[PDB]
Amino acid sequence: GTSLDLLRSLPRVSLANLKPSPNSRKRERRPRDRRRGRKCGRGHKGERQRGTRPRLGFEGGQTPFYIRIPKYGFNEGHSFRHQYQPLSLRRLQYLIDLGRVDPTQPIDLTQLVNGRGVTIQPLKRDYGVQLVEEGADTFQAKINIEVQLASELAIAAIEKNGGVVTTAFYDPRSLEILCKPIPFFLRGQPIPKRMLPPESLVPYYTDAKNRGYLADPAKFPEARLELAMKFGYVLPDITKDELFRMLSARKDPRQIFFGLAPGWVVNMADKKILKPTDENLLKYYSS
Amino acid sequence: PLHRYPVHLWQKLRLRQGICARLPAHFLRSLEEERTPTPVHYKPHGTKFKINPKNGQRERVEDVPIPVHYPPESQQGLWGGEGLILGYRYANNDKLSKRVKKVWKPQLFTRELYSEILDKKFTVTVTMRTLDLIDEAYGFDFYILK
Amino acid sequence: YRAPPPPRRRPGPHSPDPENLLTPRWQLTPRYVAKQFGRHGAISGVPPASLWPTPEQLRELEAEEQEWYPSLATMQESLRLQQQALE
Amino acid sequence: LRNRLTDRYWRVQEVLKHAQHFRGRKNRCYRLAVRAVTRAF
Amino acid sequence: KCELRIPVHRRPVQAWVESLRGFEQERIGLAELHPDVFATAPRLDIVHQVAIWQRNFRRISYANTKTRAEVSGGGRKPWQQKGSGRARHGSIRSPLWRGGGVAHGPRGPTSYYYMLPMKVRALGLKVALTVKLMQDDLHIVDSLELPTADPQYLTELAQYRHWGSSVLLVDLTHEEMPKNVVAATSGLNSFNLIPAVGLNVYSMLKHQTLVLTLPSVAFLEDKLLWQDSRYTPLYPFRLPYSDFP
Amino acid sequence: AFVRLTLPPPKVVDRWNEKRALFGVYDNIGILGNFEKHPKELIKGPVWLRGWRGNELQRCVRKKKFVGNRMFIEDLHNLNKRISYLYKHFNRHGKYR
Amino acid sequence: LTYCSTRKGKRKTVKSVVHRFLRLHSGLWLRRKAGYKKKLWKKSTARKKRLREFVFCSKTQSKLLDKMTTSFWKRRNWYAGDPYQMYHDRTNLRV
Amino acid sequence: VKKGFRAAFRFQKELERWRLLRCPPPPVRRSEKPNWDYHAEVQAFGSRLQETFSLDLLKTAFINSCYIKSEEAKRQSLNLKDNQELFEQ
Amino acid sequence: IPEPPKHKHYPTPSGWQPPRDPLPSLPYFVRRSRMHNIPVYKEITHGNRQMTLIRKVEGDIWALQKDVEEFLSPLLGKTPITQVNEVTGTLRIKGYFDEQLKAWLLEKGF
RNA sequence: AAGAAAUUCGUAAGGAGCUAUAGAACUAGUACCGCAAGGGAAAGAUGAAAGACUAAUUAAAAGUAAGAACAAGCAAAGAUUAAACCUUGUACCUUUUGCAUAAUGAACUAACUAGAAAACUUCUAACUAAAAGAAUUACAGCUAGAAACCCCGAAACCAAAC
RNA sequence: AACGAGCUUGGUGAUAGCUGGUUACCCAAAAAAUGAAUUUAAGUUCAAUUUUAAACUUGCUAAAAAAACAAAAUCAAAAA
RNA sequence: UCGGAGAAAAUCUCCGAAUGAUUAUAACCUAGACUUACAAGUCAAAGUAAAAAUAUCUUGACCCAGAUA
Ligand SMILES: [Mg+2]
Ligand SMILES: [Mg+2]
Ligand SMILES: [Mg+2]
Ligand SMILES: [Mg+2]
Ligand SMILES: [Mg+2]
Ligand SMILES: [Mg+2]
Ligand SMILES: [Mg+2]
Ligand SMILES: [Mg+2]
Ligand SMILES: [Mg+2]
Ligand SMILES: [Mg+2]
Ligand SMILES: [Mg+2]
Ligand SMILES: [Mg+2]
Ligand SMILES: [Mg+2]
Ligand SMILES: [Mg+2]
Ligand SMILES: [Mg+2]
Ligand SMILES: [Mg+2]
Ligand SMILES: [Mg+2]
Ligand SMILES: [Mg+2]
Ligand SMILES: [Mg+2]
Ligand SMILES: [Mg+2]
Repeated sequence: GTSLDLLRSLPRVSLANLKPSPNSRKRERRPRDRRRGRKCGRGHKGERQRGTRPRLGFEGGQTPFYIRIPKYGFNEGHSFRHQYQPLSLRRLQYLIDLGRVDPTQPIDLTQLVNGRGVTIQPLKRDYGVQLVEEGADTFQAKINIEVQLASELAIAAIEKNGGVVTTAFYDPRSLEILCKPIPFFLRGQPIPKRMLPPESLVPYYTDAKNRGYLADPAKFPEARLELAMKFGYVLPDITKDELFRMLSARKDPRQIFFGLAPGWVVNMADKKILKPTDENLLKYYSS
Repeated sequence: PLHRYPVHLWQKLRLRQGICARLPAHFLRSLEEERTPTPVHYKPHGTKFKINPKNGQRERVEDVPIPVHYPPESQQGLWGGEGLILGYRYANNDKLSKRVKKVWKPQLFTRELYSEILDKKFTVTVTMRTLDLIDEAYGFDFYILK
Repeated sequence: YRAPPPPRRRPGPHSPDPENLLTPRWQLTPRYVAKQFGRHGAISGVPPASLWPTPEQLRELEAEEQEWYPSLATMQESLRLQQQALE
Repeated sequence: LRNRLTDRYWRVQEVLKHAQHFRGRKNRCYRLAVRAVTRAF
Repeated sequence: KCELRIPVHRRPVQAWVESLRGFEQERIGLAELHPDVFATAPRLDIVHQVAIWQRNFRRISYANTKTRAEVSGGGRKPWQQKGSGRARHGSIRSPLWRGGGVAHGPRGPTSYYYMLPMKVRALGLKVALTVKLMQDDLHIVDSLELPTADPQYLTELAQYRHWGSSVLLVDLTHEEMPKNVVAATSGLNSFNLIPAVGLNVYSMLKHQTLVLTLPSVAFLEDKLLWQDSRYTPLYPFRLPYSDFP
Repeated sequence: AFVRLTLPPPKVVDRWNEKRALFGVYDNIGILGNFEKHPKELIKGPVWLRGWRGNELQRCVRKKKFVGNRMFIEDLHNLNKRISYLYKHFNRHGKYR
Repeated sequence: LTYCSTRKGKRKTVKSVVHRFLRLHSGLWLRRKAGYKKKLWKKSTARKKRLREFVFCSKTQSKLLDKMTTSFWKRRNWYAGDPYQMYHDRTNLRV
Repeated sequence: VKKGFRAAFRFQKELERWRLLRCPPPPVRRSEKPNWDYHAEVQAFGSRLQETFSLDLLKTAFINSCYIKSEEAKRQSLNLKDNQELFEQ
Repeated sequence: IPEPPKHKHYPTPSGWQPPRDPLPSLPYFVRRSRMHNIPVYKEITHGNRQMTLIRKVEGDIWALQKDVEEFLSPLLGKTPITQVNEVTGTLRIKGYFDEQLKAWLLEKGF
């Protein structure tokens, strides 16, 4: 460019020629000159001038504002409430379009996080992803996806195209392994089991209408049909579809990863998977 | 400057140099090991987990032993782990009342005890707890040995 | 001049000397030893079978599991009773 | 004493040269010379 | 040729390949350099930023002073407050007194540590490389092999070719650097030889002319370009990744 | 004021000694070395402030954490008193609330 | 307020704010009305209705509460079925 | 002893100023000072007065008889022409 | 970041479309971000100063301003206020015009 | 105001410090003060050689001397042929009140002697629906840089010695 | 050799809404002492004022008739 | 501390309230406003619901303890 041609003429760049970007630094003012010296910006003698004014929120001796308001449980149990990151079909379509979420294979929270499509924070009480209806009208992809929460309209968009959506619960410990699997294989521990939902969440994940992972499989076809009629689309028979096996693939309710059983150890250095043989240890994991 | 080793490691380093090193290996193990005495003046938590009533969630619990002062007079008798509790109380059992120094003292008795292995009778300063421990041990000799 | 060799990190399994009293305690736990197997695999020298719970350890896990994690059948049964009382 | 003012001599000379024609300690003593010079100015 | 794909809209930049085997072997090859490494926009504010960071994050100042609490003595009141005609004092070690504590002095060892964004520091290596090329101070060489180990040869070669008083030489890896080059440069203050992993903005501004072997050019282009089409780190880049060494 | 009557001895700085010549090398050890080492690992200094920065109150507390139990009796007394001085200033005294 | 803590060197939240006010991510704060549970027998029906409502805070009150709480209380929280899901953003606001 | 080299250098100038006042230097011929070219100075002299001179004659005018004696004395340890004839006219 | 997969029909259902080939012949070139989007960003300062920013501009940055002023003038009815930062290579416009300025660039093939 | 844990991570001789009122109190816990516990200083300066006779360098501080003064006045300014005469002019800092002929403090010289932090805002850049070299924030944001909040002074209170 | 309660060292750089002090230049703008709560009136917090930056459109004076009490404070179209 | 009357809004001149009895039992919800440092305090269309419209006349925060469901 023309800028580089200017460098050719100009003298060498060196440590003696450096300069910061203009206005990059403000100048700090010492209390030395008459303008900023003398009383030094503090005012005439007094409590605020000696530096001993009362604490923040003190109002000179009347009951402060933040003390005379009734105490109310807006934030009770905030640290215990569950948080589900929202994923919109617009974001899902956009990720697929640019190749960042491969639709050929099943989509699980690992793949979504692995494609920088969602950011999961188990420390801040993230327990998964909830599918968001936004973008349903323009959603034209056939995919198999597992999400901890889903909405009635969000499910309809996935299924109408012939995809599969199932809702699966991951416990706080399992989610952290799911989100960052490799920073776990490096520890050297065996893969833990996946714990069942708490009593409060059991109804949601055992219900077909929500596509629960613990729900009765025989009851799905009725649920799929009713949703199709309500939203005015024809339910597509996915058994005929060539990639039916991939669409129907589902991990065991006590399994975190698709091809890895609980209890195995992943020797990444040697590209091996140590597996136990003991009976009590195999009964513990297979339970 | 700084010391090479933390001050808490100094006693271990002392046992490991000089004539202390030449002491028997088995004897040093008794010196080295620290074991908490069986609880006497506090109720230990039965479990390692409890359900918090206020927020209704499970929270960890730990046992913190009370500091107990053992007067040198106790070393000439058989107190069953008891000692002096030097602490404070709240007057009227409300924390908005004054904090008052309080000392709880063991009830000490003089009793004569017979040892079969020694075939001698000793007169000892003892607490009711110590007598109970001997009864649970099925003999004065069993109490000392166990 | 010639610059010294570039800084490099230690390239293989590290097991600290237990006798030394300046070795930090965390490096001597049964959890730091596993970390050596996961990073370096077999060359660590950790006996594979030591990566799994020990008999006494296994019993603790199951007993704790029963106390705090009920089975699916019990959860549904407990839920049903609450609904009947509510009805 | 990481940083100490090293020009105090010339700062003093500036005020003094305007006072050398006064009479008394005003002509040689900075604390008194300084005030006398300003009144002249 | 550049191994990675150059943007379609940008044509490549070139340099003369050189040899140090002889004085007159100035042009032995023609080389192509990725325009986004050696032809980025000239940003001298960023070069200033990186040069500052390399000089300030290492700084630890060991200056210290004692406060009025840390000066020996000083506990007692010198005289009574009243009935003396003297100024009121509470200690002989206050800041006003000779031998007293320092009111606002340096306090202990202080660190100036901070980290610039990794993309910013990578950019400063790209900007610096353009500056040397566009200002005719960068000399691409095939290898650092030299006919003799006498330091006189290397200095004379620099004068014959109109190099600067100070030359920075880069080789791919420390282990394989030729013995002839080590011997000659070891005794030279102005000619410094570093491995390709030691190249930085501060040393490219201290040394007038930069000498890069061809393998180091490919080495540098790969690392710096990788920064432009990368995700944010899920976890530190020393942990296993799908496609990262 | 009073001034030197003779010029001080000339000060000579050799700019191409090994330390000055090779200053700044291995500062991109991370980006140019596959991130095996962070540059902050190349800092040499007090144990409690390698790759770290803080205000004086923060620096006092961190030194105590790292070497507090290996400090001399007189120094630990002074360090502890400095913490309490700085705590009361930063949390109770100043123009801004 | 604690500006620099002895252990962690950070600011500290004033837990009297956390137990009285709700902060919407946009920047607003909700509160109750003082006295809404007091002497209801002698209060008019219209007065009681005013008391039961959730009310907003002024600019200076919000500025104070922002000073008294840390950043963790200002993050965006994705609660399933949140009853304040729609009140965390402002719409049609030109000002 | 305060740090720095600059304050000492400034005061050296003051010491020079005082010495000249107390022991004033003997005046010296401007030629012996630097920044002097005789040929150029002569031409400037003529041009200063807005007059045209024959440089050879002007150079002779400045020459004095006493000067010649001194040069011969030093030479002893080109006769040239004195200003005499020009002086009389 | 993976290179976007080839699609049979453009625009893609999301709306994304790759830069056209052959390249535009204009004096200036606008590059795509690492996520393969047109680098137009809405920005706000002081809570009321709305701006739109075009980044990664190569070539004659001044030529791009002239085109933007002509493009946006009919909508506004007056010449738009802009700042050209030649060092960074970005053009800053007062007000929100990201949507119109993203479609505009797509047609030019940037 | 205080403040965890479960859990995860972790393999390493130097100085943009002081240079004799500074840096240790330190030439010394000495001299000296105190019955005792205890408190606690000040300072030195030749040269290669003193078996060369112990040097030099500097209108340079206040203070004096060389050289007392000469109607009239905040001591100067405008001037002037002329130092003074003539003309104009209610010392300074703080403080009262935004005024003093109030009132506080200042014998003079040299040295020393008092604004310090990043929650929000603003400015400069990197990348951008993502930013950050793990843990964080995000409905144009995120990261980094820059930008900030004094000194001296009681009567008291408590613990342990004497 | 200063006893309504000794002295010394430490806590301790005690605290002081009180007294004093708070070190170069230049350009610019600029209030108050109205109101309110306060063991609060030698202090502080809020309003109000002032100020800096930003966004975009009406502001100041004057203002008829006509109104609210009445022979100028509110209010106040067009104008200038 | 608050309310009523005069001076007439700065301090002065006077009376009362820390309720009282009557009762139709007087709901929920929601535009726009008054008043106001904050806090507290006023008025209210539309919609719905009860009934077959109406409440008439003249005051103390937070915390912390309770009571019943
Ligand atoms: Mg998040
Ligand atoms: Mg002390
Ligand atoms: Mg004392
Ligand atoms: Mg004191
Ligand atoms: Mg000192
Ligand atoms: Mg000293
Ligand atoms: Mg001393
Ligand atoms: Mg003199
Ligand atoms: Mg006179
Ligand atoms: Mg008086
Ligand atoms: Mg400052
Ligand atoms: Mg007191
Ligand atoms: Mg004080
Ligand atoms: Mg006061
Ligand atoms: Mg007024
Ligand atoms: Mg009131
Ligand atoms: Mg009160
Ligand atoms: Mg008008
Ligand atoms: Mg209000
Ligand atoms: Mg109505």
